[PDB]
Amino acid sequence: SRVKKRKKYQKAQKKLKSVRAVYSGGQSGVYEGEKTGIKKGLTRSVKFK
Amino acid sequence: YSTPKRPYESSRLDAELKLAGEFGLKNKKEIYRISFQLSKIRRAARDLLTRDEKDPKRLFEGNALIRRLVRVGVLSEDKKKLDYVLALKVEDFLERRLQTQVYKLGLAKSVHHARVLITQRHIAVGKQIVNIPSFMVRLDSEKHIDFAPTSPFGGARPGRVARRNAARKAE
Amino acid sequence: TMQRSSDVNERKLHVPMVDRTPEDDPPPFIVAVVGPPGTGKTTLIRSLVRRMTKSTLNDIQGPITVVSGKHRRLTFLECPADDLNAMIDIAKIADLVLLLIDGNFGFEMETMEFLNIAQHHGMPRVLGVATHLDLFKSQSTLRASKKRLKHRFWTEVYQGAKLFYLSGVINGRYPDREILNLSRFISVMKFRPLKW
Amino acid sequence: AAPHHWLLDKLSGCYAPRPSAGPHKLRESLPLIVFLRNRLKYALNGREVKAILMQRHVKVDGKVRTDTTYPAGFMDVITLDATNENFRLVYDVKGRFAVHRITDEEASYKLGKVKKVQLGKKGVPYVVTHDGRTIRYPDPNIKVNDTVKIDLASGKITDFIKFDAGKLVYVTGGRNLGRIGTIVHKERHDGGFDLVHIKDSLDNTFVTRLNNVFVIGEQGKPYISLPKG
Amino acid sequence: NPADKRRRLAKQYLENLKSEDEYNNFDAGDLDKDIIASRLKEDVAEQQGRVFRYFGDKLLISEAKQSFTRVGENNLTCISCFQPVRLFAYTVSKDLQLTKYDITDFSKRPKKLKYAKGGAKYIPTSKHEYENTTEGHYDEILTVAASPDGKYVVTGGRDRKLIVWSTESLSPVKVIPTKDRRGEVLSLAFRKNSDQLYASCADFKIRTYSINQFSQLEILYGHHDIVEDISALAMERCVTVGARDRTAMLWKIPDETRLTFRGGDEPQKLLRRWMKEPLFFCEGSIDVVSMVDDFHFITGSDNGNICLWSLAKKKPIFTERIAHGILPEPSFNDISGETDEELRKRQLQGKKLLQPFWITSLYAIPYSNVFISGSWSGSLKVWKISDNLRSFELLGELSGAKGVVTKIQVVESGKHGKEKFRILASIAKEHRLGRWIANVSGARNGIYSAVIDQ
Amino acid sequence: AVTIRTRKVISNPLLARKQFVVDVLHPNRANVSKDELREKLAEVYKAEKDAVSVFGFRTQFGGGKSVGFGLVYNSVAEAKKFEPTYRLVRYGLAEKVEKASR
RNA sequence: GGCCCAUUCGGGUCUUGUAAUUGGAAUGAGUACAAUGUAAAUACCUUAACGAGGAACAAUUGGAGGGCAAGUCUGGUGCCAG
Ligand SMILES: Nc1nc2c(ncn2[C@@H]2O[C@H](COP(=O)(O)OP(=O)(O)OP(=O)(O)O)[C@@H](O)[C@H]2O)c(=O)[nH]1
Ligand SMILES: [Mg+2]
Repeated sequence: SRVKKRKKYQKAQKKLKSVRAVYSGGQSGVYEGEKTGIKKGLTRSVKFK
Repeated sequence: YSTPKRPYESSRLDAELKLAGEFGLKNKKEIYRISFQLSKIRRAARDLLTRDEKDPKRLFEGNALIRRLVRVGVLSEDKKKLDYVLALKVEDFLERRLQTQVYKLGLAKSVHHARVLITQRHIAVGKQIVNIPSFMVRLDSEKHIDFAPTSPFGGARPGRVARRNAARKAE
Repeated sequence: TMQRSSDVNERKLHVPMVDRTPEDDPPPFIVAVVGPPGTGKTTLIRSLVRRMTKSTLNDIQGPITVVSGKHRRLTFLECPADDLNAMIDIAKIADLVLLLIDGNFGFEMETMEFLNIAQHHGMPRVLGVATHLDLFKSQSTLRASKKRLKHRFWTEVYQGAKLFYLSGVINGRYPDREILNLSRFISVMKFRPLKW
Repeated sequence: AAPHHWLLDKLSGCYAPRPSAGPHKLRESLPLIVFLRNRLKYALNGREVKAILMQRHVKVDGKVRTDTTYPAGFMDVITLDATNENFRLVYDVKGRFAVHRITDEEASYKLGKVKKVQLGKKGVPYVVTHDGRTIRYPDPNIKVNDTVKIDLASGKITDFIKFDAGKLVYVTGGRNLGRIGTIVHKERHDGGFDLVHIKDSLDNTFVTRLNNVFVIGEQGKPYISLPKG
Repeated sequence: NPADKRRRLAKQYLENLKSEDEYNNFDAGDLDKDIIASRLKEDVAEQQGRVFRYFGDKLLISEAKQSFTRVGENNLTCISCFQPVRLFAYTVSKDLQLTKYDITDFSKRPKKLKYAKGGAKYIPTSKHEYENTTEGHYDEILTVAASPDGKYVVTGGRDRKLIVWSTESLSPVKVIPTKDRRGEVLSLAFRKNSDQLYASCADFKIRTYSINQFSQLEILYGHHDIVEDISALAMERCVTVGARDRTAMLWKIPDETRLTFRGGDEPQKLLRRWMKEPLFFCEGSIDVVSMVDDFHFITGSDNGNICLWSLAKKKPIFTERIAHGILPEPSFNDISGETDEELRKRQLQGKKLLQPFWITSLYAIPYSNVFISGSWSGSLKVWKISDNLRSFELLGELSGAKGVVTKIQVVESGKHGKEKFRILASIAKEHRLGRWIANVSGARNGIYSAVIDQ
Repeated sequence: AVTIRTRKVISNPLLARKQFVVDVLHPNRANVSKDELREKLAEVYKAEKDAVSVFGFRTQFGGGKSVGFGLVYNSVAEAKKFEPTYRLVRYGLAEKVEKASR
C-alpha cells in the first residue's frame, strides 16, 4: 500500500508539469535558452473580468 | 480516529494524494488519525476564543494549550497567541513525525528510505531505538535523532549481507 | 430487532424432504475414521471404544458397533489408508467422519481426496481430529498452526465445523479427558437426512 | 479492608490481617505483622516475620509473646533485643499510630487508664486498665479515668496520676482522636459530651467523652517522652 | 489585569489544595522514615555538603610568588593534578603530547618527568568506528583527568578515544573508543574520592566509566549543543554545560534525570533598568562550570558573565557581567583601508563592535569560599563568594599569565587555619577548541603557577 | 564486562542480614547472569558466597541496566534458615519435591 | 515519445519510458543459544547463530475497457448488423 502511493504521486507530479508550469528550482547552469520553443502568439495570462 | 464528512470528494482525494506522497504515508488512516486529534485540539481552542478575556478557563487553559503545543513543536516559541492554534493544520502535525524528521535531518535520502531505516531499527532518538515511523518527535528530541550504535550505519559491526559477502570473498 | 428476526427466521427454512429413518430402532450410525497412513486411527478407535465400553479392544479389525448413548449406538470402522477404493466406498456410506490430520505435517492429499469424494457423493457429518501436537518448544507455532488448520478445515466443511485437538499419546492411547469430551462431541451431532 | 490507624499503603494485598484477641480491642490496636513487616520494615513477608517471631526478638511489655496477630494497642512498649530497640507507640494528630523511639528507663514502665475499682471478693480492692492488668491494692482515692504507672518487671502500680482540672490529658476516640494540649476548659455533663477540653496552636476548643480521654502527666512535665517535628 | 488575576487565582488554588505551630507536631510517616534513616548505612558518598571552608578574605592575595614556567609545546590545553589523603600534575597539548610533572616541591617551579607523545603513527588502519582500539592519540588531545586515588591518568580528545595511562610509567593500559563518528570528548571529571569518570562527548552525550574495571556505566543524553564542560564532586550528581543552548544541566546519574537551568538576561530590560537614571547586553554561549558545593555552582559565559546558581532556582542567583574586560577595538590602520582617520573612525561605529573577553576557564575550589576565573585579559581574577551564598566579589588579580588560560585548578598545602595553595593555570596562545584568537599580545605557551599564602 | 552498583544499604539485625538494591550494568551483554552476579557481589562484599542472594530482576527496555534486590547474609547456616525454600532450590542446596497426587 | 484539456475541429506542454541489463548494502517475519522472569512453567523484557531476490519468505477485494480463431449462433436489400 505504500509503494502504490509512492508511484501514483510520482505520476501525479509528472502530470502537474503538463497542466501548470512548475518552478523547478531556477537557473541550473549557463542560460542555454528556452529548449522547447517560444510562441509569440499565445498569451497564457489571466485577464480580469 | 474517525472518517471525514464527505470522504470522497475530489479535493479530498487530491489532498490525501499530496499528503501521502509528500510524507510517505501508507494509507488514509495516518491523515485521518492525526487530523481527528487536531480537530479536537482546535475545536477546543475555538471555545477558548469564544469565551472572553480574563476568563479563568481562557487564561489557564490557553497558556497551557499553547505551551504544550510549543513543546510538541507544531507551534514556534514567539507566536504565543491562541489564534495560531486555529491557524494550525495537519501537515504541521505530520512534519513532526520521525520519518519526516529523519529525512529532513538527512540521515535518509527520501521519506521511504527514512521509513525503512526506522522499521529496520537504525534510528534511535536519545537512548531508545524508535522503530515505528509515526512518532511525533518533540522540540527537545529534535536534535538527538541519530543512527543507533547497534547499527552498521552508526559504528557497529556490519550486518549479515556485508559479513557473508566478506566471508565468501575471503573464500 | 424486527429486521434481525426476519433475517434469522429466514434461515430456518430448508428444502422439505422425506426422512426414511425410523424412530423406534434406528441403525447404528456409521462412524468412519479416515486418515493418511501413520496417524491416529487404530490408537483412536481403541481409545474411543475403551472409553465407551470399558473394554480394552486391542487388535481391531472390521466394523465395530458399540452402544454410546441411551438411544444412539454407532459403528466404528477404519479405512485402509492406501486404498482409494475403500476410501470411496466409506465416503458413500458413512454418516460421521472422524477426519485424522497430522497437525505437525499439515494437510494431506488423502484427507483432501476423501473430502472431495464425500462432497460429491453427499457430504456426511465431519468432525476433524488433529493429532501430533508435539510441534516443538514453540507453543507459539502450536497456536499458529492450530489456527491455520482450523481455517483451512473451515473452507472445506461448513464454516463452524468442529476441529478437535488431541495431545500426545500416553500409554498406548490418547488422554481420556480429550477422548471423553470427544465422545461428548460425537454424542450430540443431530444428523440430517441425505438423498442416495 | 483496612482501618485508618495502621498507616497501611493500599498497594499491599487483598486480605487484611485481623488481629487476634488480646489485651486491647480490635479497633484500637495494630498487630505485630502490620507493625514489623510493613511499617518499620524489619520483614518483607509473613513467612519471615513468623521466622523472627519464632526466633523471639519481640519483648512487648517485658514478655516475649511470640504471635503474628498480637494486638499491640496504646503505648505497649515494643522491645526488640537486637540494637536495643525500645518503641513506645502513641497516636499522632491525624489518627494513625505514631511509633516513637524511647530509651530503657522509659520502657521500664508504662501507664494505664483505670476503668473501674471493685470490691470483688474477699475484701480486696481492685483495678483494671486497657490491657487489663488486674493489679492488687491501690489507694482508696483511685477514681475512674486516673492513670496508674505499671512496674513492667513485676506488675505493681508505682506512681499515680490523679484526674482533675489542670492535668495533661491524651484523647483516643471520636473526632478528637490524638490531640494534646488539655486546657481551654473543663465541662462534666451528666451522660455525654463530658470532658476536659484541649487547646491548639491558636488555642481552639474541642469536645469529647470521658472514656475517650485519659491523662498522661502535668502541664509541662509528662514523664513520657513525646515525639516532635 | 490578567497576570494579576493569574497570580491571584494560583494563590487561591494553592490555598484550596492546602485545605484538601502547636505543641504536638509529630507525623507518623516522617518519623517512621527517620527510623529507617537511623537504620541505614552509607553516610559517606551522599553528603549534601555545604560550604564548610570559609576562608575567602582570610588568606593573602596581592603578593603571590608567581612563576610562569614556559614549556615548548604549542597550545597547551588541559591540566590535571592529584593529592593523596609527592604530588603529580599533568598537562596535555595540541602537539599530541601528555607530560607528567612533579609539583610537590612547593616553593619553586614544577619539574618535568615524562613525555607521552602520540602522532601520525597512531592513525588506525581501518577508518571504521569500532576498531578505534589503537594505543595512542592521532588528533588533538583535549582533556586529561587524574584519578582521585592516583593509579591512572585518563585522557582523550578529538580522536574520539579514551586512553587510560598508568601513573608510574605513562603507559596506555586500556583504550575505550566512543563508537561513533562525532564522538569527540571535550571534558572529563572524576567524581571525588572514587574511580568513576564522567566524560562529556560532542554527540550531546555524557558517558560514564569505572576506570579500574575498564567498564562503561551509563550513557546519558540531553543537551542541545556540544557539552563543552563538566564538573563533579563526591556525590553521584554531575553538572554539565552545553555551549550554545545556554543551559546548564545537573544529572542525577543513577536516576538518569536532570535539572535544567537556562540563562535569560536581556539588554532591553537591562538597559531600561539602567535607564531609570552602559555597555552590557545578552548572552552568547555558556562555556565552563565548577560545582562549588552540593547546592550551588558557577558558570562562565561567552559574554564574560560569571553567574552563581543554586540547586533550587531556575534563573541564576547572581551575575557578574564583565569579568575580564572588553577587548581592544581593531585599529584604524587595520579596519578600513581609506586614507583619512575620519572615515577610518567612522568605520568603528562608535562602541557597537566592542566585544568582551570570554571566560575560558573557571575553577571553584570544592566546598570553599573562593574561585578563580581566567581568559586572555592577561590577569587571572580571584573572587570570593559571600557567606550568605547569594553573591560573590572580586578579591584580587594574578597578573603574571600572558595568554589564554585553558585551565585553572589549585593545589592545597597547610593545615586547618594556616594554608597555602599553588594555582596552576595552563596558558596557551590559542583557545582549547578552535583557533579563533587574534592579537596574540605577548603570550607564551606555559604553566602559570602562583603560590598564594596564609 | 559487567558492572555493579549497590544502593540504599540497610542492616537487618533481626534477620542477620544486609539488604540493598542492585543496579546491574551490562552494556553490549544480554542480561544479568545471576550466578556470575552472585560471584561479583560476594567479592565486592565479604566472602559468604552461599549467603549472598538476589531475586528481583527487571531489565529496562533496550538493555543495559537491570534493577534487582540484593540481600547478603553472614553465617551460611542462618542464610539457609532465613531464605525461602524456592530460592534455595534455585541457587543453593535444598531440594524437596512435592508429593504428586490428585 | 509521454502527459493534460475539449461536443467538434483541434489545442497546451515537457526527460519520458522499458517483464532492458546490473550492483552491493539493509534488515524483518521465521528458525533458534541462552539467561531473566516465575512455586514451577507460559508470556513480556534482554539476547549470541542462521535467515531475501520470482527478495517464490508467492496480500486481497472490487471496478472500467478492450483485442483474437480456417470457431459457433441469429437476423437480411452481396463483403453487413448483432
Ligand atoms: N507422537 C505421537 N505418536 C502418535 C500419535 N498418534 C499415534 N501415534 C503413533 O502412530 C504410530 C503408528 O500406528 P497407528 O497410529 O496405530 O497408525 P494408524 O494411524 O492406524 O495408521 P496405519 O499405520 O496406516 O494403520 C503408533 O505406534 C503411535 O505411537 C500422537 O498423537 N502422537
Ligand atoms: Mg490402523
